[PDB]
Amino acid sequence: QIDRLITGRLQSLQTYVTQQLIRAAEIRASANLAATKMSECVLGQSKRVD
Amino acid sequence: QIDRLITGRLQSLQTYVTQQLIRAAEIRASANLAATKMSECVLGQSKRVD
Amino acid sequence: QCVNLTTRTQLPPAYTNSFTRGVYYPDKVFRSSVLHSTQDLFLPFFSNVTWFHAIHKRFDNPVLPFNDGVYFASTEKSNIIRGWIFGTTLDSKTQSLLIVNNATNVVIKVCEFQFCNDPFLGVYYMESEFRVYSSANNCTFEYVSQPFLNFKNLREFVFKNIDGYFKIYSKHTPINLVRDLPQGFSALEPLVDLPIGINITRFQTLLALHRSGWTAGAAAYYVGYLQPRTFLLKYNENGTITDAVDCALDPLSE
Amino acid sequence: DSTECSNLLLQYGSFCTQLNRALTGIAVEQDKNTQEVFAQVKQIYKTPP
Amino acid sequence: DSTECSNLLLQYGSFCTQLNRALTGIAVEQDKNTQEVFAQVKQIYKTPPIKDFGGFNFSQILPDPSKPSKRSPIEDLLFNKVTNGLTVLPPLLTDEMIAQYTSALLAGTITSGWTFGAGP
Amino acid sequence: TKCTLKSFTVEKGIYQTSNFRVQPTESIVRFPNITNLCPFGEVFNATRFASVYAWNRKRISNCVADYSVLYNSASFSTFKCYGVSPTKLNDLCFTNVYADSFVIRGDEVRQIAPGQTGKIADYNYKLPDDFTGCVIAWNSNNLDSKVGGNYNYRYRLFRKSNLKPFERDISTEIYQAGSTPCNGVEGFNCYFPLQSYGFQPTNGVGYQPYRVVVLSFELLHAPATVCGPKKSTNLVKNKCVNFNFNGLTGTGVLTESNKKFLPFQQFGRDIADTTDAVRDPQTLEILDITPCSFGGVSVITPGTNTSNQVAVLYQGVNCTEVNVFQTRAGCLIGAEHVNNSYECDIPIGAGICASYQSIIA
Ligand SMILES: *[C@@H]1O[C@H](CO)[C@@H](O[C@@H]2O[C@H](CO)[C@@H](O)[C@H](O)[C@H]2NC(C)=O)[C@H](O)[C@H]1NC(C)=O
Ligand SMILES: *[C@@H]1O[C@H](CO)[C@@H](O[C@@H]2O[C@H](CO)[C@@H](O)[C@H](O)[C@H]2NC(C)=O)[C@H](O)[C@H]1NC(C)=O
Ligand SMILES: *[C@@H]1O[C@H](CO)[C@@H](O)[C@H](O)[C@H]1NC(C)=O
Ligand SMILES: *[C@@H]1O[C@H](CO)[C@@H](O)[C@H](O)[C@H]1NC(C)=O
Ligand SMILES: *[C@@H]1O[C@H](CO)[C@@H](O)[C@H](O)[C@H]1NC(C)=O
Ligand SMILES: *[C@@H]1O[C@H](CO)[C@@H](O)[C@H](O)[C@H]1NC(C)=O
Ligand SMILES: *[C@@H]1O[C@H](CO)[C@@H](O)[C@H](O)[C@H]1NC(C)=O
Ligand SMILES: *[C@@H]1O[C@H](CO)[C@@H](O)[C@H](O)[C@H]1NC(C)=O
Ligand SMILES: *[C@@H]1O[C@H](CO)[C@@H](O)[C@H](O)[C@H]1NC(C)=O
Repeated sequence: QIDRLITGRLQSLQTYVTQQLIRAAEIRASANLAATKMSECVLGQSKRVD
Repeated sequence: QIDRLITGRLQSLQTYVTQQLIRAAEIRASANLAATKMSECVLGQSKRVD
Repeated sequence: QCVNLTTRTQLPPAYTNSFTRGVYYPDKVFRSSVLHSTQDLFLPFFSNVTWFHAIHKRFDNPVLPFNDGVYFASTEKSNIIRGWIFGTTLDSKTQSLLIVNNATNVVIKVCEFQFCNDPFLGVYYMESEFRVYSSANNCTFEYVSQPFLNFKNLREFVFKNIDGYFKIYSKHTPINLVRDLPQGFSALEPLVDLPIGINITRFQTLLALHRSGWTAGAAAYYVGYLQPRTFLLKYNENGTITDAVDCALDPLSE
Repeated sequence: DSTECSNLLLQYGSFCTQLNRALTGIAVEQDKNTQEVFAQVKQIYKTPP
Repeated sequence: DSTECSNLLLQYGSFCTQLNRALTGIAVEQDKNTQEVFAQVKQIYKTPPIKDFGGFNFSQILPDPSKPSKRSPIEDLLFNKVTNGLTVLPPLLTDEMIAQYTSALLAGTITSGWTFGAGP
Repeated sequence: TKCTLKSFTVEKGIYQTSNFRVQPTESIVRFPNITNLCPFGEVFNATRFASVYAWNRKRISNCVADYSVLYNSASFSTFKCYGVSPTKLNDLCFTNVYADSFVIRGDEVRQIAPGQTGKIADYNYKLPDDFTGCVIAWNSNNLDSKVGGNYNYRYRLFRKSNLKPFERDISTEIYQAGSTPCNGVEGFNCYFPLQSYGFQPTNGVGYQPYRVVVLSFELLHAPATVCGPKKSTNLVKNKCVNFNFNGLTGTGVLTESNKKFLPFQQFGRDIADTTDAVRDPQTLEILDITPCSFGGVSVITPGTNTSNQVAVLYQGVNCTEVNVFQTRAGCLIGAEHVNNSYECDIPIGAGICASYQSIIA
């Protein structure tokens, strides 16, 4: 019974960590974009449209 | 028997959803690039090389 | 002792809408400022509830299936309804659960009683007439507690039989509405669990007669049926259920 | 359509809810992607005849 | 706290080490993200006490000295409008530090244009 | 740190090496009061016992039974259980208890046993081969015996067929020893089945009367109302303890709470469905459960090429519960806090960084 519980909880933890990694990749892309905007719009004037 | 089938199919579905999330992240990166190209090449003239 | 009642007037049973009543606390767990979703035997929102009348001449004491649960509501004045009879065959063949409330206290017994075809009590204008049973042979469980009890008192009761436990939920609500069920929300707090562990498939309500022949006291009660479904319960900061949602009523609540 | 299997699956928690939520997020993200790529002007311009 | 459960969990090897390592990687990546976005200047710039910028008014975006948090009114509004073995690690940069970065960036762009982003 | 990293050289940085846990100090078991006791005083020590051929069947249910009190009495010379353990009677739970009380001879005491065949076993009281419960027997030579001879007790000596298990037969039909027909009239080979016991004070051991109480346990699907006693210990608050409230167990810090439970509620849960408040069954006061302050243990160290001095960060742990410096990241041990400000060398969190100059924070 404890082995069944361990498999279930380990699967839940792995699912959480995997979706956290995917969300972290998305947030890292967003933060790289934010750093680029900080550099090019705040520290300079950008000719890039929109 | 149903427990065996349930854990197998749940693992298969979780694998499929993980691949779909990773592919969706890749396609979102491609679409962000395409929106940037639309803004900077279609709606303007770009000085950026290539 | 049994007495036939041959002065009734024929009348088909009525129906009315349950409105927003029948919600009870699923368990003994406190929750504060949390919206909790649970799956338990509940009385559905806006469903027809069978309506019985008792007015001078009407006297409605039939035998009805228990099914998976019963919601009992009673617009009660002058304390006409006194108890409930629980069992399957309502004779000496099987065993029955008796819930009564006479002038002193409530008695909860599990015995094999002999039930009359017409069980009722009697009020003399003082209570001096008990004709509901004729024998009591084999008892297995006896329990005594404190009594639970224009329309001025509204009583709601929910009865369940799960895993041999008998759960009684109740809530005393003061209203002033003349005929039908009022509109509002009132969660039914649990009162007492009876570890009876007996088979129950039928039930019967117990009334009281008036002597001045017999006169029917003015009363009206309702009997609902519990249906297993999912509810979304709202708990306020004080921990009481103030509003609920039936997840299978209409698409907005879903 | 097996009700026994679904009752057994209920003991595994909110895995199905998580997968459905992830797929719904991907589905709305696709429309967001197309929206961002193509709906960059609110005016429908037309060439002269 | 179950000893038997931990003994059984020891059969699965280093799964917990992998999960903790991945979460630690995410946690350090968040701080790195904040550094790349906000720590773009090594000089903490300040606006002059007199706010004579040729009629241009930056009060809504410059820090409010009256507030304890030293946040701009727009930043204050932004912070007001956003509300079992599990631990939450605090970020490396506090909100005051990030606000001080934003204040330095604002002072640099107001008083020196784009020149401070390419040199002195 | 070296053992966690599986390396004999450690680079400059901060590394999570273990997990801090506040180990519980006491174990707290709280249970409701022992009320509504079983009436064992009216069974074992009543006014008069019944005869063996008409043994009374006492039903014990809907109450708590303290079998240790009955067990530790020294007057009981026989305490034999054939389906359960005597020391486990206070822990097990059963639906109902059947108590049979009667008076028999001293040498017939051992006939109340499975697999034992005798006069009392065949015609007066029958036990099954898979009997469960305890048989309690003690001598009663000071109460049953009389100088004139106590003949008030009768026992069945003959029957055509043996008794079925737990069957009562109060019939006084004439026994036919021979083959001569008898219509209820006694003859030379037709006698009354009941014979009066010869209990006398002049009778020695073996002929002395014994009062035997036989306990039977039922394990049907009905609720097990009969349960043993519960030993609720004293409550300890404001400490990391292992609590046990009405069978719900766990580890946490029990503190006073301002939450007002509705009177029918016992436990409390949060939005994530974890028990965070419990009502004490002995004294009806609401206790707040805070988890014992665990945290991650991180070691702050420069490169081993530079120094072997380290600092320890207990993440999210107050310094009173573990060069002691309290940060918002946790309790920092081994680093001296300075009022200066330098660029971040090793990140601690919440604006604090550590560097080697000793190790400073
Ligand atoms: C009250 O009336 C009911 C039925 O109206 C009586 O029940 C019947 O009694 C007769 C009497 O011989 C029986 O033959 C029937 O079999 C009974 N019917 C059922 C369904 O059981 C009842 O006996 C009456 N009460 C009294 C006290 O006479
Ligand atoms: C710059 O803008 C701020 C706000 O937009 C001005 O502050 C206002 O000043 C007037 C009178 O001077 C007051 O009645 C308002 O209540 C002020 N508003 C706030 C939000 O403080 C400020 O005067 C403007 N000019 C300068 C030079 O700072
Ligand atoms: C309830 O039953 C009555 C008659 O049995 C019927 O007229 C009524 O429509 C029912 N209620 C609903 C909501 O269908
Ligand atoms: C109410 O019923 C109980 C149950 O037998 C009885 O003992 C009691 O006397 C009754 N009350 C009155 C007033 O007769
Ligand atoms: C129930 O009562 C009947 C008659 O009163 C009796 O014959 C029967 O033995 C009883 N059953 C039990 C289990 O006591
Ligand atoms: C309870 O009684 C009903 C009929 O009265 C029967 O169909 C059902 O099987 C019984 N249940 C049990 C558990 O005996
Ligand atoms: C909660 O209860 C307190 C007193 O017990 C009362 O003052 C307050 O109004 C209640 N709040 C709600 C939301 O019921
Ligand atoms: C008689 O037996 C009862 C059984 O509960 C016990 O409580 C009582 O102490 C006994 N009497 C004496 C004098 O020991
Ligand atoms: C149980 O015993 C305690 C001991 O003082 C007492 O305070 C309490 O009132 C008793 N009853 C209940 C129901 O807790």
